[PDB]
Amino acid sequence: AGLLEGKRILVTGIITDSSIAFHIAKVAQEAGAELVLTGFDRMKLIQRIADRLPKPAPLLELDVQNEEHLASLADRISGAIGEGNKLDGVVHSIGFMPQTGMGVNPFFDAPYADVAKGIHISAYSYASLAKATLPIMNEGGSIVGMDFDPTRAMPAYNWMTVAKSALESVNRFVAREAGAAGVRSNLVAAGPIRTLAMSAIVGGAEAGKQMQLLEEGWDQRAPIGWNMKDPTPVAKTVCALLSDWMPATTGTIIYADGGASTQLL
Amino acid sequence: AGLLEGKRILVTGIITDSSIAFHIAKVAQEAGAELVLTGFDRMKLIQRIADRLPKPAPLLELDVQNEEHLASLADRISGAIGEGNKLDGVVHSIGFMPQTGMGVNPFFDAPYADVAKGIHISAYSYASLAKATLPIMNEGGSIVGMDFDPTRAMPAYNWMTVAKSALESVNRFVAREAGAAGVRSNLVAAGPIRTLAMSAIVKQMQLLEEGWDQRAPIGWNMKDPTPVAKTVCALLSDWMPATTGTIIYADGGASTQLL
Amino acid sequence: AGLLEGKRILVTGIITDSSIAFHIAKVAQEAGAELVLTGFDRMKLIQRIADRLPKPAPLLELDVQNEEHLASLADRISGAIGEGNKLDGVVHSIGFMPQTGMGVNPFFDAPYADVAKGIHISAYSYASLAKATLPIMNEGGSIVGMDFDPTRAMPAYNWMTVAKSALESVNRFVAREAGAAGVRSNLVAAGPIRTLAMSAIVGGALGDEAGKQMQLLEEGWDQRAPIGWNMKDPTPVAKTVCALLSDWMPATTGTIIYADGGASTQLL
Amino acid sequence: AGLLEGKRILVTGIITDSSIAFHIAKVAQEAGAELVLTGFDRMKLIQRIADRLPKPAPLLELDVQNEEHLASLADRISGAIGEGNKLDGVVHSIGFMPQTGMGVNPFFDAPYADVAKGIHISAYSYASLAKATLPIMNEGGSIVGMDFDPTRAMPAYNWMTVAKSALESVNRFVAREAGAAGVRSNLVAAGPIRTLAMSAIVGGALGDEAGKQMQLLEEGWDQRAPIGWNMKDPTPVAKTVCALLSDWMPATTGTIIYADGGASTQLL
Ligand SMILES: NC(=O)c1ccc[n+]([C@@H]2O[C@H](COP(=O)([O-])OP(=O)(O)OC[C@H]3O[C@@H](n4cnc5c(N)ncnc54)[C@H](O)[C@@H]3O)[C@@H](O)[C@H]2O)c1
Ligand SMILES: NC(=O)c1ccc[n+]([C@@H]2O[C@H](COP(=O)([O-])OP(=O)(O)OC[C@H]3O[C@@H](n4cnc5c(N)ncnc54)[C@H](O)[C@@H]3O)[C@@H](O)[C@H]2O)c1
Ligand SMILES: NC(=O)c1ccc[n+]([C@@H]2O[C@H](COP(=O)([O-])OP(=O)(O)OC[C@H]3O[C@@H](n4cnc5c(N)ncnc54)[C@H](O)[C@@H]3O)[C@@H](O)[C@H]2O)c1
Ligand SMILES: NC(=O)c1ccc[n+]([C@@H]2O[C@H](COP(=O)([O-])OP(=O)(O)OC[C@H]3O[C@@H](n4cnc5c(N)ncnc54)[C@H](O)[C@@H]3O)[C@@H](O)[C@H]2O)c1
Repeated sequence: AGLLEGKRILVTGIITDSSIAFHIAKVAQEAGAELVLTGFDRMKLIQRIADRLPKPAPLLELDVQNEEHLASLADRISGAIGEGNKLDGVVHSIGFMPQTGMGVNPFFDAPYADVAKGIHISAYSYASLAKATLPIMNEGGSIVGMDFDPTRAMPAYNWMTVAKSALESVNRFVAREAGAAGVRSNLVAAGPIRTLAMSAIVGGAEAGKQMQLLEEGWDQRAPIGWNMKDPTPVAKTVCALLSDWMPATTGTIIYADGGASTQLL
Repeated sequence: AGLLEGKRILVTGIITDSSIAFHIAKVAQEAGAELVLTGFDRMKLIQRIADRLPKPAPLLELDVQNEEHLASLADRISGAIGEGNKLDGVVHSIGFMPQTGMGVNPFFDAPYADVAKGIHISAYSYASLAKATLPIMNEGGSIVGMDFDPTRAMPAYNWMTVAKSALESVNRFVAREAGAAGVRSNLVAAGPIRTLAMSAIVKQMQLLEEGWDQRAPIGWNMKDPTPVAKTVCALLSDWMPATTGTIIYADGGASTQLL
Repeated sequence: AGLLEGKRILVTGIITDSSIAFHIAKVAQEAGAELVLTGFDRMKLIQRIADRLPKPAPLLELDVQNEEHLASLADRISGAIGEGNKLDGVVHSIGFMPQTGMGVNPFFDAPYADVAKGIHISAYSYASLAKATLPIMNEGGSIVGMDFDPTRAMPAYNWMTVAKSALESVNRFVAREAGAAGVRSNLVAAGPIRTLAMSAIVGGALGDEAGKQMQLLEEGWDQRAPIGWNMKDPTPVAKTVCALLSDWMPATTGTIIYADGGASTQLL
Repeated sequence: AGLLEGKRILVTGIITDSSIAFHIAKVAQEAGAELVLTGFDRMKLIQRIADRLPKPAPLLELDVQNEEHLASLADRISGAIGEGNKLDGVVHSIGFMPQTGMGVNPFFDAPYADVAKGIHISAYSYASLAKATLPIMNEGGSIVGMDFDPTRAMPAYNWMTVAKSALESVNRFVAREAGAAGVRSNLVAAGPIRTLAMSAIVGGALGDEAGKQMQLLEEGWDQRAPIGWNMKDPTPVAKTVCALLSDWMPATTGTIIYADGGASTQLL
C-alpha cells in the first residue's frame, strides 16, 4: 500500500544515473507507481540507465521541440498503459540552455537564438507537455515540473535563471488551464544536485572547487543542511505532489532546498 | 501502513468539530498517527468534541499566553506518551484577534493592547510552542502552523493579516532554530474555512467563498477542511524531508490567479 | 532647474501620442532633459508623432530584433549628441506579443515561434538595449524598462505575462552587469493604460465587447487601488520613470517600482 | 525651486547626527522643504542635534507609546505651521527592539513583553502616526516609513526582523486607509547604516568583535549590491525618502522601495 499505489505516471528527463528524473522514477516505483518513461535523442543509452530502475517501464522517445512527437505522445502513452487507462501524474524534468547562456560566458553575449532554444526546452515545453498529456489524464491528476529558485539573479546560472522565471509563470497558466479538468500543476524548486545539466554551470573548467563552494554556501544557509550528492529528498517531494495528499495545491512552487531560500546569512 | 504510521503528533487548536485542528486530528489518526491533543480554557467541552474523533487521545490544557503551561508542556507530553518516547510532529492551529482588530471596526482604531494580544496568540506563540516541544522532538520531526496569505491587504481581516505576516516571519526563524535538531518548520496557508475564528472576522462568507472559488483553478469549498488537513499531514510525513521555512498553499490555487 | 536638467536620455517605444513613451518623453523634456528618440518600422509616422513633443529631438531607427541596428546604435546616438558625450538614462518602452499568444486565443494554442518573437521583443531586448547603450552611458546613469505585474496569472494577457516574468528576471541580471559601470537598472510596473499594445488583449472584439472589457479592467483596477486608477492618464507612470532617471534614487537597482495606484498591494 | 520646495514635512526619529532621520531632514531642507521635527525622551539632546541641521525647525516631543502625545500631535503641529495649514509629508523613522529580542540573545529566549514593546514602537506606531497626522495632511500627501528587508531570516536581527515583517503588512493597510484622503504610504527598505539602532545587533560585543561583525555585514552587503554599499553613507537612503515625498511617484502606494544597492535582488 504505497503512496502512489496503482497510479500511472509519465516521467520525462532521464539521461544518466544522476538525473533527478531517475531518482523520481526510482522512488515512485518503490511507492507503487506504474511508470511510462520518455527520453530525448539517445534512446539506447537511456534504456541502459532505465534498466537499473527497480521495475520495468515502457520508454517512449520525446523531443519537446518536435511537434510530431508531441502530437503522437498521448496515443503512444495509451499504447504503453493499455486502452481505456489514463495517466494520474506527469513529471516534467527537462531543462537545457546553450553554453553561451551560462557559466563564465557574459550575460549580454548570449545570442537570442540560443536563449530561445533554452526557453523552448526549459519553460515553454512545460505548457507543451501539459497540452499533450492532459487529454489522457484522470480527474484529480497531478503535473509536476522541476524549478531552480530564480527570484534573485545568480552568477553562472544567467539565462537559465531567466528561463526558470518564465517557467514559474507558465506553471500558473498551466494550473489555470488544467484546473478545469481537476488536474493540479506545481513546481518543485530543488537545491543544487550534481547532474549533467548542473555540470553545464562549470562549462570548460576548478570545476570541483566551484561545486564545493556552491554546496557549502547552500548547506550553510539551509537550516537542515543540503547534500548536492543526494537527490532523494527532491524525488520524495515530487512524489508528495503526485500523491493525493495535497489535493488543493496548484499553481505553486514547493521548495525542496533545505530551507536555504528562506535565510540570509 | 498509513502515511503517519507510528508517528506521535501533538495537535493544538480543537474547539469545535469545525476546527481545522479537528480535521487535522481526524485525518492524522486515520493515517496511523498517535495523537496528543491540547485545548484552551474549556477543557470539558473540548473533551466532548475530541470524543468524536476516530480514536482516543490524551488531552492536555494549554493557554499559550500562560508561561506555566508552556514550561510544563514537554513534561506533560512525556507523561502522556511515555518517558523515552518523543514527538514526531507538532501542529500549531491557534489564532485569535480581538474584535477591535477585525471586521468593520476601523483599522486605525484598534488599541495596541488588543493587537498585542492577537499577535501573542497568533504569531509569537508559534515560537513559544516550538521552544516548549523541541526538547522532546525526534530528529527529522516536523512543526506545522496554520497561515492565511497576508501578502496583500484585505477587507475585514485587518490586524489578523498583520499577525499572519508576523507569523510567516516567525516561521523562518523557527525553521532556523529547529533545523539544528533536524526538525522542519512550515506553514500551510489555507483558503477560507467555516470555523469560529473565521466567523469572528465577519452571507458575507458566501461572497468570500464565491470569489475564492472563482479564482481557484480547481475550485474552493469553505465547508470542506479535509484538503487542508491532508496537506498538513503531507508536511508531517517523511515525504518532504528537505522542506523548511516555507509556506505551502492549500487554497485551490486562488493566490496564484488575478481575475 | 528641472528634475532632469542637462541629462541626456534615450527614449524608445513611441508609436502614437498614447504611447507610454510619448508621455515619458513629454514629461522628461518638461523636466529639462535632452532626448534622443528611437522608433520601430514606421519612421515617418513616428517622426510626425515626435513633432508633437514640447521640444525637438533626433529620431533614430531601432528594430530590437535587428542585429545591425543594435550594433550601430551607440555610434548613431553619438552622432546625435556629439562624439564623446554620454547618456545619463535609457528608457525601454518596447513590448509585443502576437495575437496567438495574448487575447482570446487559448493559452495552449500559441506556437513557440510566436511566443519566442514576443519574448525577444518584450524581454530579451531589455538586455540587448542595455548592451548596446552601456558603452556610452555615464557612471551613475539609469536604465528603466516598462513592466506589467506578472506575479499572478491573468486572463487574456497569457504569454505576454510570461514574457514580463522573464523581463523581471532579465532586469536583475542587467542590474548586475550595468552595476560594474555604476549604472542602475529598474522596471516600472504600470497599471493598465489605453495604448496600442494594451488593446492587444481585446484583439478581434466586436461591437460593444471591447469597451465593456476595458471598463471592467479599469473598474477592477480602480477598486483595488487605494488612490484609484485612470487608464486614460499615463502621466503618473511617466513621472515615475523620470523619478528613476533622476539622481534621487541612487541606491536602487534590480527592482520593480509599482506605478499602479497600489492595486497590486490589495486583495478585494 | 527644489524637489520639495514649499512642502511641509514632519520628520520623526532624530536622536543623533548619524540617525537616518537626521539625513532625511538635512536633504529635505536642502531640497526646499519646511520641516517639523519630533523627538523621543531626550528632548534637550535632540534639539542640539537639530541645531546642526541646515535650517531652523520646530521640535515637538513624541513618544509613540504615549496616547496623549499622539492625541495632541496634530494640534501641536498646527501650532508650529499655522492653524489651517497642512502637512505634505510624514516620515516615520522610528524603531526599537529590546536586547532580549535582537543581537546575541537566542531567538527563543525573548519574553513577549519585550517583543510586544518592540512591535509597538517599530510596526504598530506606523499606523498610530498615520492616524494622528492624516487629519492635517494635504490631499495627495505622502507617508514614508523605514524598513529593513525581512523576506528572509537573518542572524542577530531576530525579532526586529519579525517586527519589520509586521511593519510591511501595516504599510499595506495604512495605504488603504490613507488612500481615502488621496495620501500615499510607502516604505524605504535601506541597506545597513551605522546608527544607534543598528548597533543593537552587536549589543555586548567586546574587544574587536563589534568591528569584525560590522565589517562582515558591510562586506557581504557590498558584494551582493551591483552598485555597492557603504554603511557610513546614509545620503542615498535620505534621497530616496525625499523621492517618495515628492510629487514624482504619484501612483505608488502600499509598496516597498529598496535603497540597498540592489543587494536584495542578488544571490552570491
Ligand atoms: N541539478 C540541479 O541542480 C537542479 C536544480 C533545480 C532544478 N533542476 C531542474 O531539474 C530538471 C532535470 O535536470 P537534472 O538536474 O536532472 O539534469 P539532466 O541533464 O540529468 O536532465 C535534463 C534532462 O532534460 C532533457 N532534455 C534536454 N533537451 C530535451 C528535449 N529537447 N526534449 C526532451 N528532453 C530534453 C535531457 O535529455 C535530460 O534528460 C531540469 O529542469 C533542471 O533545470 C536541476
Ligand atoms: N478558518 C479559516 O478561514 C482560516 C484560514 C486560514 C488559516 N486559518 C488558521 O487556522 C488556525 C485554526 O483556526 P480555525 O479556523 O480552525 O478556528 P478555530 O476557532 O476552530 O480555532 C482557533 C483555536 O485557537 C485557540 N486559541 C485561542 N486562544 C488560545 C490561547 N490563548 N491558547 C491556546 N489556544 C488558543 C482556540 O481555543 C481554538 O481552538 C488559526 O491559526 C487560523 O487563523 C483559518
Ligand atoms: N499600456 C499598458 O497597459 C501597459 C502596462 C504595463 C506595461 N506596459 C508596457 O509599456 C511598454 C510600452 O507599451 P505601451 O503600452 O506604451 O504601447 P505602444 O503600442 O504605444 O508601445 C509599444 C512599443 O513597442 C514598440 N516595438 C514593437 N516591436 C518593436 C521592435 N521590434 N523594435 C522596437 N520597438 C518595437 C512599438 O513600435 C511601440 O512603439 C511595453 O513594454 C508594454 O508592455 C504597458
Ligand atoms: N540603520 C540601519 O541599518 C537601518 C536599516 C533599515 C531600516 N532602519 C530603520 O530606520 C529607522 C531609524 O533608525 P536609525 O537606523 O536611523 O536609528 P536611530 O537609533 O538613529 O533611530 C531610531 C529612532 O527611533 C526612535 N524611537 C525609539 N523609541 C521611540 C518611541 N517610543 N517613540 C518615538 N521614537 C522612538 C529613537 O528615539 C530614535 O530616534 C528605524 O525604523 C530602523 O529600524 C535602519
